[PDB]
Formats: sequence, structure tokens, C-alpha cells
Amino acid sequence: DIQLTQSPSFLSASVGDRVTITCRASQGISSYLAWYQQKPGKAPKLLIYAASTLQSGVPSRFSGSGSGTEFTLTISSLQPEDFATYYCQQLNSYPPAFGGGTKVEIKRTVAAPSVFIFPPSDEQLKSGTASVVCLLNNFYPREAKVQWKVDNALQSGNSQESVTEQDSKDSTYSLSSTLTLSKADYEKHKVYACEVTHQGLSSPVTKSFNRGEC
Amino acid sequence: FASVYAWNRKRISNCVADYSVLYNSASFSTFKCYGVSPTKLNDLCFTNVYADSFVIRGDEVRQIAPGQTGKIADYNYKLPDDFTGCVIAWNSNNLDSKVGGNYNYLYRLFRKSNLKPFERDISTEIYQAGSTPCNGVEGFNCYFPLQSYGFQPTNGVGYQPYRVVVLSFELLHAPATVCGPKKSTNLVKNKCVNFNFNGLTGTGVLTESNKKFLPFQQFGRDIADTTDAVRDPQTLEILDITPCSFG
Amino acid sequence: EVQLVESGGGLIQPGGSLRLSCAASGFTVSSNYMSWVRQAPGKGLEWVSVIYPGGSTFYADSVKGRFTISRDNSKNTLYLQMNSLRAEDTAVYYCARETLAFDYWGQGTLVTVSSASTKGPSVFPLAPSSKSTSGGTAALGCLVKDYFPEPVTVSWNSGALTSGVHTFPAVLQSSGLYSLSSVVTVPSSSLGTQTYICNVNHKPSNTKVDKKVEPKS
Amino acid sequence: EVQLVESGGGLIQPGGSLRLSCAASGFTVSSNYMSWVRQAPGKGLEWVSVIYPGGSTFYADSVKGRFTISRDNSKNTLYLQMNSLRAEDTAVYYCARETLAFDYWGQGTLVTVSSASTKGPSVFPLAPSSKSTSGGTAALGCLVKDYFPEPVTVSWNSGALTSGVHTFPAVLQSSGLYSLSSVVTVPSSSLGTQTYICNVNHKPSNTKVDKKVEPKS
Ligand SMILES: *[C@@H]1O[C@H](CO)[C@@H](O[C@@H]2O[C@H](CO)[C@@H](O)[C@H](O)[C@H]2NC(C)=O)[C@H](O)[C@H]1NC(C)=O
Repeated sequence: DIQLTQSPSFLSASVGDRVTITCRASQGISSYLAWYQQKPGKAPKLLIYAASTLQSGVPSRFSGSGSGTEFTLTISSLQPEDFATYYCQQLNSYPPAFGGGTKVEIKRTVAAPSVFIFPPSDEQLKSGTASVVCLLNNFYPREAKVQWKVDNALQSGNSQESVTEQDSKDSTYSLSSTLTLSKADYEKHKVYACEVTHQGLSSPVTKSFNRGEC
Repeated sequence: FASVYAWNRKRISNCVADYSVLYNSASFSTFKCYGVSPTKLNDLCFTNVYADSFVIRGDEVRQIAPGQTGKIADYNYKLPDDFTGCVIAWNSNNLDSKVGGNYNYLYRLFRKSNLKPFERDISTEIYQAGSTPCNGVEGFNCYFPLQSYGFQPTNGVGYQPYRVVVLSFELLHAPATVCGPKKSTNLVKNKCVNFNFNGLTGTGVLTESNKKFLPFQQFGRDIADTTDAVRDPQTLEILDITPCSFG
Repeated sequence: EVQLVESGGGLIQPGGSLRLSCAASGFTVSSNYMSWVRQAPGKGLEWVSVIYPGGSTFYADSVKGRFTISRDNSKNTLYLQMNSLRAEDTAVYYCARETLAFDYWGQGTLVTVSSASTKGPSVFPLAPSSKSTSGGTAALGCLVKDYFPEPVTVSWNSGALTSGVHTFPAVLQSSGLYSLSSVVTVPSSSLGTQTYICNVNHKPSNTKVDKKVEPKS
Repeated sequence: EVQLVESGGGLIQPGGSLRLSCAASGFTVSSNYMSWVRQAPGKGLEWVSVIYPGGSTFYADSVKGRFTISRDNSKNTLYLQMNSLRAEDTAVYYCARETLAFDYWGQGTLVTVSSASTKGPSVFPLAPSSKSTSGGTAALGCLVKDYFPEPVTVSWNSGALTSGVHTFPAVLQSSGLYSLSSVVTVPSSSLGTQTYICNVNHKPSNTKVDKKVEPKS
């Protein structure tokens, strides 16, 4: 029997508020564990000691609440800069069990994207392939749609997107969609268009170019 | 009981030890014997028995054994590699764990070097980590070396307190010492019998005597030096020993 | 105070091997509980091994055996010599100084794929254009594609521009190679005016190329 | 049915070593006579080792000792761990499933030179020209030179053109490095018209470069 700790993940809030995260303990543990802050693409940093005695070098926003089981952390008066996951552990015992991690989102309001379409560089068309990039800059609701169209034909299954972590300054997202074609197939059509749908747009925005027009 | 980092040490000495009341008490969760299997304890004699006592977690009872590693066996209590005694352990959640946490049971978690077997270390110097002289001050590069089990009654097994007693039989080079209890049947009389009177082994008919030893003499001898009277150890009466018939 | 740095990650196949050196930048690795923490990408953490100030091992469950930890106090180095990687550990490795809890633990990567490409970039500049221009600002960037060895970096002007510079997560194609594109916005009055050169560095290989992005012809 | 593939070849010096993995793509390597067949280039074959369904070794004459075979049935892998290569084995290695005769045996290479260069290509495009043009067709190609690690490949248009594409045997210079040139003919009406990009891949290294060939300026 090992302990299996659990967490109600995927939080979403606004700044200056109260939020509270609990950590189950599916066995009788005592009262010695720890919380960590894992910003994305970085090393963890422990906040709560082996109970609630918050380790030094931290602000006054965290309040670890300890018990026999069902431990619980609480953030009051949020600040835009805590974009990361929070884990549980369990000191003392050698092989320790870790949590499941809770990402926490940060609500904003309404901010449409700047859109921009980039045709393939002349160097790449030598190589024999065409990447067509479309960029969506800064934007709260990430539930954006990127529809590629080639000569007004909606393109399915030759694109890839990725999205950035919520920005620590202005709490926005940015998205890059890449359409990949062969040189041969690229040279068979004229208008390349990228149509972005988003809540901050009253009707969708299309940025487009015409292959071969300086 | 006693802490785990300053265990106790009782030196049991000359007496009559009955390891059967221990072995069959069924109240012990762990009774391992290493030098000697348990049932043959009440049939051997040594020079000294030592008994060490302390309190640990539930799942650290597997480090009280010859040849282990871990924070307990490394530097709290180390058993030599040719141990001879037995290790006994039983759960004690109701006695030692108290609501809010019993912070009186500490253990050592930092030491320069692992203990020699049966060595003991009650010092409390700051475990200087960083090259920077600690100067007896806490902070960075210097940890206090003792931590405390915070025992609580709602702890899963394996975190509840177990009490442990380690019996170690040793045999220096003396003349003798403690051994297990002896026995005896019913001294019969007027029948050719095979007898043993605390060492005197013989055969013959036993009969009530009317001689009077001095009150420190055990058996009597004849001219030509043959045992012909004994004294019964329990009732302290003199009995003659005549041979049974031949011809 | 203490600034643990680690080195030794790369790419290898099963039955391979690899020594990792948790270089104790900082003091006294002779007398501290140290450990290795592992996480696969997109997953929670996992614990690997641990050394005692006095010498003990206690390896984890699945990596029981086939995996060795040691220290060197005079060099202030922790040594992790592994071998026979089931390639199922392809993970991001951390070494942390357990001080009654943990904390103080650098970072370092590894991948154990059953292949090798190790090639490097295919860089193109995505020019600033009026289709990207809107009012006061316009965006330009660099597309770095088709590379296997995951850790790759693109900076803007040797690390000068930090405003608007946003590198998007790399994408894994069906071909098996990664690709990404990093873009930055800059006032539309400044299309070609100043320097905007993306510095592409591929650390598993030794690729270093600077590409200038200029408005479309 | 059974499509044995092998992996593990490369370059090393004497006293070196190397594990080869005859990956039994296909079934039941637990119960089959397997063996290693060797040939030096320009030479006839030679037999190396053999495993029985039940475990026995019987190594060859010159490679008696210093050379170890084994299997793994649960992984369906044959393992050939060698060491202390007299460098006199520089050869092309095959592993074959003996089924009362032989057959069913993939391929795989190795070289044991007493040096290392490992560098890769030096690619130039040999342009189509009127001195190469004659009537209806004209020839163009790619010259890939100065590399040590023998296995190198050049394709035309990512493997598209199979007509007229002919890669000539690599030549070994006095410098010690190899060189070759692959040429393809294409209608003279189509000098620059379509795509003709040679894809150079160097597998011991990780070199991948595409070079376009166009008529002379
Ligand atoms: C050894 O123990 C027995 C009892 O176990 C003692 O027997 C007692 O002797 C006295 C005589 O002074 C009687 O009054 C008691 O009733 C006896 N007890 C029993 C249970 O029979 C015996 O005396 C002891 N040995 C010595 C030397 O005192």
C-alpha cells in the first residue's frame, strides 16, 4: 500500500481573489508533506513546509492548512504571475508519492488577436516544400479557430497549431498555425488565406496573400 | 519507553529467565531470533543478557536486524553483523500517540559517520553542512540534528508507534550465569530407580534415612568412596541409596 | 546561496548508458541528502534515487537495479551512472538537495529514442508584411523546422529584444521531426529600420546561424 | 512472412567493442538455428557464430573467443556482443535464420579502422550543360566528396526520379576519404523547368542537405 494523493485540478480565477486547493490522502498519513510551485518549463519551488510552516522567501498570499488527512492550500489576493502547477509530496518516507498537479488559469475579459499571414520563403521553395504560417497575437479567449483556405477551399488535415502559456504581463495567449504543402502542390493554387474566429471579433478576420505577387 | 536516539540499556544478570512466557504471549507482532531459534532458549545458559528498549515507527522495524541500512540503523542503533539475541516488537498506538501530536519522541537524522555496533550518541551539535563555520548558529549551512515523530492516533499503520526490545545474549569468559528453569518429577522410594540429584547420577533403591548431615553437606560417602546417602534439594531430607539386587 | 547545476543529457538508444553529473555549485555535498527527481513531459513527477551522508542507495521501484548513484566530495559532484535504459524513461531530469524537505534542485534533460537524427534546423525568415501589419505595429519572425534533438533555441538580436518576442511550442510532425516558429512584433514605422536577426542555436548538435528578417520584396 | 532487420553498425578502433542486435522482425527466435555471416568487400562470405534452440555457441576459427552471441526470446532479439576487434574484420555483417539450409537473413554493416574522421559530405551541383546535352536529353548531377564514413546516400527529389538516376561507386582517394557523384539525365527541353534537388544524407553522422542543380549561368 502506497499513498495516492489526489487534487481537483484546472482552476480558473481573476486577480485579487481567493482560491483554495485541497489534496486528498488515500491512507492515514500524519501531517508532513509539502506544496510546490511549478512554472512551465522550469524547476519546482516549494512553498509550504512539512505542514503549513511556509518556507522562507515567499510572499504573504499562501496559507497551507494541515490536518491528519485532506490537506488544503489557499491563495488569497491573487497576482498575475502564478501561471504554473501545484503538487503535493510527502516527506519522511523514502520512496514518496507525488500529486497530480493543478494548473490554474487567469480570467481576463475581451481582447481580439492581431492576425498575420506569412508566405513561404524563397529558400524553402528551393528545398521543395512550402510552410505557410499564420500568427494570432495576444488574446484572452484561447478558444480561437484558425481556418485555412486555399483558393477558397477549406483545408483540413495539413495544419498544426501551438499556443503559448498565458502571458505573465497582460494575461493573453498567442497562437501559431502552420500549413504545410509540397512545392508542386503549392504552385497549383493562388490565394492563401487564414480566417480567424474569436470572441473579440464581431465577424471573422481573414489575412491572405496571392502566391507570386511582390 | 525510551527515545530511539538514546535507547536504554538494562543488563539482566544472574537469575532464572523463562523465554517461554515471552515466546508464546502472542501479543508480540514481531519475534525474530537470530543466533538461536526461540524454542531452545529455555535450555541454554550464558554470561550476560542485555535488553535495549526504544520506540520507532511501524515500518522501521525492518532495520532492527543484522546488516541493514537506513536512518535508524545508520545512526541511531546499529546491530553487529554476527548478532546472537532476539528482537521483539509490538504496536503501541494507544499508549504513545496523542491527539495533536506527541512530539516527545525524537530521532537523529544527520551524523558524520555510521555508528559502530552498539554505539550510542546523545550529542546535540549543529550538523555543520556548509564550509562556513556555523559558529553554533542555525540558518543556512547548519541543521539541527534531531527531528521528532509527531505521532497522532489517526495515522495509518506503519506510521503508528511500535515499541521494540532487543535482547542480546553475550558470552564473555566467566564461569557461568543466567539460565532457563529446570524441572523435577516425584521422588519415588523403595524401587530400583535411575536418579539424578542436581548432578549426582546413579541407580538404586532410595530409602528414608536417620542420619544427620551438617547443614551444608549434600551427599554422604562410604569407606572405599561410594555415594550412599543424598539430601533432596527441595525438601532437604536425607535418603540412603542402596543398590538393587544382583546375584 | 546555493546554485546547483547539472550536465550530461543527450540522446541514446536502449541498452545504452550515460553518466550524469549534478555539479554541486554551492557547498558541502559531502553531508546532505541528495536525490534524483524525474518527470516525463506532460506528466507529474517521479522519484528515482537517493544518497545518504554516509552512503546508502535505496533505488526506486521500476529502476530497481540497472542504475547507480554516487558522490564525489572533493570534486563536489554527484555522479549518476545509468545503463540499459528501457527507453521508457525519456524524461526531464532534476537533482535536488533534500534539506528536511527538498528545494534547491537544478534541471537537466535526456531522451532515449530508438533512433538518431541529430540534424539541426531548417531556418527561414517570415518577413513583416502588411497582412501582418495593423496600425502602429507589424510582426516578423523566424521559422526553424525539421530537427529531432528537442532542445533548440532561437533568440532575437543576440538576446536584445524581449518585447513581443514569443517562441511557440515546437510541433512534432508525422515525419518524426520537430518544428517551431518564433515571432516578435515591432512598430510598423520600424519595418526594416533596425536590426532583427534571429540567432538559432542547436545544442545537441553544434548549429549556430543568424538570419535577418526584412519586409517582403 | 519474416523480415529480419538488424542494427548496430558503425566505426571503432582496435580493442574497441560493439553490440549488434539482430532484431527478429518476424516470429519465434526462441526456437531456431541462427547465425552470423560475414564478408569483407570484394571477397566471398565467411561464417562467424551460431546459437542453438537450447543454447550452444561453437564460434568460428579466427574469432575463437573474444566474441559472444546470445538471444532474447521475450524481446525477439539476437545479441552479438563483440570486443577487441583486430580491425581485420572490417566487413559487411549478415544474420540469417538457418531453416534446414539458411535463407531469411537481413543485412548490416561495420568498419573497424584505426582512425576516425566521421565528417560528412562536400556537396557541389554539376549543372546540366550543352557539353552534356545531346539532342533530346541532357544530364545533371551532384558531386558528394571527402567523407570517411562509407555508407552515404544521395537521392533525387526526395526519391521521386528513378529514371536515369545512377549513383556511381564511391572512390577512395589518397587522402583516405571517399568521394562519389550521382548523375541523372532529363529531357533537354526540361533543363531548369522542373525540380531536381539532390538529397544528401550521411547516416554515421547526421548530415542532411538538399542541393538544387540548374543550368550553367
Ligand atoms: C520449595 O517449595 C516448596 C513448595 O513449592 C516448599 O514446600 C513447603 O514446605 C513447607 C514446610 O516448611 C510447608 O509448610 C508448605 O506447605 C510447603 N509448600 C507446598 C506447596 O507444599 C519447600 O519448603 C521449598 N523448599 C525449601 C527449602 O523451603
